[PDB]
Amino acid sequence: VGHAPYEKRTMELLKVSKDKRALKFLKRRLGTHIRAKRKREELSNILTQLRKAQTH
Amino acid sequence: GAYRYMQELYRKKQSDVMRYLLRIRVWQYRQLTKLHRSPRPTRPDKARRLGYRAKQGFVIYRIRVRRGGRKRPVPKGCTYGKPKSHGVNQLKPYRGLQSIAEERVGRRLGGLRVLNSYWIAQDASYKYFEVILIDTHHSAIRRDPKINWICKHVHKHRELRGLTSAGKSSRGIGKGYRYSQTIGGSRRAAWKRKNREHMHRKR
Amino acid sequence: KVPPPIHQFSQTLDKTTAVKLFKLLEKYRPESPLAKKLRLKKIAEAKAKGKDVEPKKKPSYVSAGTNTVTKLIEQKKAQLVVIAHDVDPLELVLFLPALCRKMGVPYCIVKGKARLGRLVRRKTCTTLALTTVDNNDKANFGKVLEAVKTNFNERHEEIRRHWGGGILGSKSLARISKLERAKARELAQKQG
Amino acid sequence: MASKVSRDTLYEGVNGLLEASAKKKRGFLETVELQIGLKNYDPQKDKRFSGTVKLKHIPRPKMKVCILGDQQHCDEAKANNVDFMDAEALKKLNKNKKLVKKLAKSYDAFLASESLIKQIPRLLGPGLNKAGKFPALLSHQESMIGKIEEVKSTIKFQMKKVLCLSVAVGHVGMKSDELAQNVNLSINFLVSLLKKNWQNVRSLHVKSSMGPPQRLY
RNA sequence: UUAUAUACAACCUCAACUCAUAUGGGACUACCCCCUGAAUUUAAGCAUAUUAAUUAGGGGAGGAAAAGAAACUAACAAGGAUUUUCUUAGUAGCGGCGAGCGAAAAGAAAACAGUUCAGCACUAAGUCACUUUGUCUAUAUGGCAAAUGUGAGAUGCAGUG
RNA sequence: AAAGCAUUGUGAUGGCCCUAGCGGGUGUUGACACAAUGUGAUUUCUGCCCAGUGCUCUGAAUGUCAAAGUGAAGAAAUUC
RNA sequence: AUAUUAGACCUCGGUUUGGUAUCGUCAAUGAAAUACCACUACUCUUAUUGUUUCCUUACUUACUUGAUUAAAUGGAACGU
Repeated sequence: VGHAPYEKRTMELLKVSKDKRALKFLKRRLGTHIRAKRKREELSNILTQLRKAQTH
Repeated sequence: GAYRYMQELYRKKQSDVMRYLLRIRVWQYRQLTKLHRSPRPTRPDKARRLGYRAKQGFVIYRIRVRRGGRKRPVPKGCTYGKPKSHGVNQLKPYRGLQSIAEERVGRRLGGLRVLNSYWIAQDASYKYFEVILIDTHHSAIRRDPKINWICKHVHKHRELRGLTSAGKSSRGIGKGYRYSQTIGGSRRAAWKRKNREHMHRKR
Repeated sequence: KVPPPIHQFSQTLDKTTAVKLFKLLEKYRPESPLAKKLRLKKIAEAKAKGKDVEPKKKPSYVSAGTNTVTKLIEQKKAQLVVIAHDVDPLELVLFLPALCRKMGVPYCIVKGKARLGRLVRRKTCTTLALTTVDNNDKANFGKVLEAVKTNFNERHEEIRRHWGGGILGSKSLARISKLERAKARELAQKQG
Repeated sequence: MASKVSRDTLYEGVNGLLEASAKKKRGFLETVELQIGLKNYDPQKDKRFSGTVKLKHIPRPKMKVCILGDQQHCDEAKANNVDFMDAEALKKLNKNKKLVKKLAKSYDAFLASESLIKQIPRLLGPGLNKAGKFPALLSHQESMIGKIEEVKSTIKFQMKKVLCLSVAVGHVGMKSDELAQNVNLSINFLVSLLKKNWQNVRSLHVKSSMGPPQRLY
C-alpha cells in the first residue's frame, strides 16, 4: 500500500529540514503530541531501514 | 486468514491503492438510485463482525445521505422568537448521517429488520452506506437460534427507536460519570426522575 | 492511472500455460455428490465386517476459499496458489500475490473466478491452493511451477513498480495522431 | 566511485570482513584513520566534550611521544618505558626545535602536567597555542593507566577547524578478526559520550589508506 | 466462440410475472423508545438566562419498555452489569455569578443472572433452506427418515471458542 | 389607473422573483423582449448643482485587513 | 614508503630483498611546517525525486450544461 500523503509530506521533511517541523506537521495531521511522536519515530525508522536495503 | 488482511487493507484509505478503489466506487454507486438492493456485501469483512452471515435471508441495501448540517425548515420568513432562536444555517442534527441512513431503509422496507449499517464511500455531497437487513419471517432466520432474537416483537423497527448501533450513539448511553444524565435509560427517563417530586405518605 | 498492485491481474498467465494448469487441476476436484457418501456407505461395512481402518486412504485435493489459502501460505503448506483477476471489491485478494512472494510460494493469476468455481462445483471460487504434489504426476506439475514463476515470482520487482493502465482513447488519441502527422510534416515538408 | 575490495554497494555483514586476510598486497603497514566529523556541534567555543576511544587492543601504531615530569610523572614509571624529562625542555619545543631535519612538534599530543600551569596560557603562544598539538589534563594519560598504550592506540580528539580529523583508529597490521574489534568496544562508551545528544550524528566512515573507507550502518 | 459471421457455455450486474410461498401499512393513549422544539412566564424593564433540553408536531413498540454484564469507580484496609427508592443534596458545580439552577461516587435498601459474536494451526462444509417420498398424530409456518431432488454456501456455513 | 414620456438591469452558466430541500415562475420567453421604477394625453419647455447621501467603475493598489496556509521562539500548550 | 624488478616463496604475474624515483614527512623559521594519505566546501556546473502570496498553456475521466424519438460521430477507403 505505501504511505499516505502526510507521511510522504513529512518523510521529505525528515531527511533534511527541521525535525521540529516533522512534529508540527504531524501534530496537525493526527493531531496530538503523543500520536505525532509515535509516527515520527516510525517513519524515521523505515527511512533508515530503507537506507539499508535500497542498495543490496 | 484473509479476513484479517482485509481489516488492515481497508484502514489505508488515504493510500494510492485504496484511493483509486473507492474512486471507482463512488462513481458507480452514484450513477444509480438513492436506495438500492445489493447482491453481496460489498465489504464482507465488516459485514460480518456487525452481524451479517451468508445465510438466506440476510439482505444488504445501499443508501446515500446528503452530507451537511440541518438547515432549519423555517419558511424564509424565518424563526420568530428570541435571538437565541434565530439560527438557521449552521445547526447540525442530533442523529448522524449513518443514523438517518438506515432510518430511510427501515421505513421503505417495513417487512424487514435493520441489523447494522456501514460506510462504504463518500464524496462531498453523499456519504453512503450498506445496511445489513434481515428477512425475519424467513424459515432460516427463525429456525436458527443464534440470530433468532430479532424475530421477536420488541425488535419491530428497532432502527426507528434508537436500538441499532448507529441510532444508539445519538442517545448518550454509557457508564459512568461522563455519561451521567441519561442514567435511568433514555435522557428523558432521566429528566422524569430528576424532576420527579415524591410526596410521601409518611412525610 | 491504476496503482501498480493493480494491475498484477491483468498479467494473467497467458493461454498456453494456463491450459495445462487446469489439465492438472482436473485431478484434484474436491467432492463428488454421490461419491462423497457412497464412501460413507462403504463405512457401513466397517460397522460389522471390516473391523479396521480400511476406507479413508489419505486424501489429496485442492483447497478453496480465501481465508483457507491465506493459512496455507502463512504456514508454507501451499505449493501452488491460484488467484482470480475479476474479484470485487478487490480487497479479498489484494494482499495475496505479495504474500506468496514474502513467503516464497509460486503463485499464479488465471482468467476466471467462474473458471475456478466450476471446478470446485460452485459459483465463484476467488482463489485456491495446492497442498498436494502427488507423486505420479509431479512431472507435469514440475515445468508448470517454474513457468508460473518467471512472470509472477521473478517479476515481483517491476510488478511492485510498473503499472499504468492510463489508456487515452480512442478518438482523443485519434485527434492528436493527426497533430503528430501535421506538426511532423510541417518540418518534414520544410524544404519544399 | 568506490572500489569493492571492501564492499560498500553490497552492504556489510560481519561474516564477510574475515575474508580480508587476503586483503593486503603490501608488506609495509601505515595508518588507517579516525575520521570524526562534528557538524551541528561547534567546538571553537567552550562547547567541548572530552572522551577517548579506549581500545583494549593493540592494532600496532607507528609513532612516538615525548613527555614531561617534575616530581609528578615517573616515581612509578621506570618499568613503563619512560624518560622523565624535567618539563622545561618545552621552550626546546617552542621556536627552538629538536634538530635540523626533524621538528620538535613531530609528535602526537602534549602533556598538561601538574607543575606547569606556570607555563600554559600565553607562554605557549607562539609554541602551542599556535601549533594545535596541545590537549589538557583531559588527555586520558598523565602516566596513570595507559602510558605507552596512549602512544599505542588510545588517543583523543582535538578538533580541526573545518571538522575533518585524521588520527589512528588502527592499522593494516591487524588480524582477520581485528576489523570487528575496534568499533566493537565503542558500542557502549561513545553512544552518550557525545554530549547533549539524542543522535546528532550519522557519519561513521572509517577510512583506510590501503583501501576504500569502511562505511558503517 | 465474438470479420459482432453458425452455435456453445459458464459466471457476474440487473429485469420481468394475476409464478410458488410468505412479510409490511392502519387503530388506541395512560405508561415506553426515537426525534423536532417554542412562546406566555420570571428576571419587578430586557436581549443571555429562565420557562424547558417542556406544551404542540413527527415516527416506533410492549405488557411493560428502555437499560444492562465496565473503555465504571475510587485513591481505599479498596469496591464491581442494569433499573427503582432513601440519603448524598438544594451539595460540588453552573449563572447578566443576577433571576435562578443543580448532578454523581461511596453508604442503606428492593431485586438479583448471566452471556454471545467477528477475528487464530476448527484441522476433510464437519452447516442451512426448500421440494418430493415414506411416516408420525395438532386439525402441526410441526416429528423423523428417504431422493441427499433443487438451491443458499469457500466473497466463509456449522461445531470449539 | 391610463395613453404618452424617460430612466434601470439583462445576450441565458443571464436579469427578476419563489423554494425547507429538491426544484421552479417569467418561459410555448430572447432586447420592437422580459423585468424594475418615476412621470402622467396633446402643445410648449424641461435652467444650474456630483459638496452631503445612494448607486456605479477591468478599474487605486497597500492605509485597513478574516479564517486557512507559511515562518520563527518554546518541553509543549501556545505566544509573537 | 610505494612503483618497479630479478632471485627465496608461488604454476606464474605477484609477494619479499635491495637498487632507483617527486616535493617532501624535517630544515628555513612562521598565523597553520604540508611525505605516504581521507571523512569533502562555497561561487557554480551537471543529473536523478522538492514549501509556494507559484505561473501559463493543454488534456478528459469526475462534475456542469445544452440537444436528440440518444440516426448516420471519429477515422481511413476506393471512384472523381
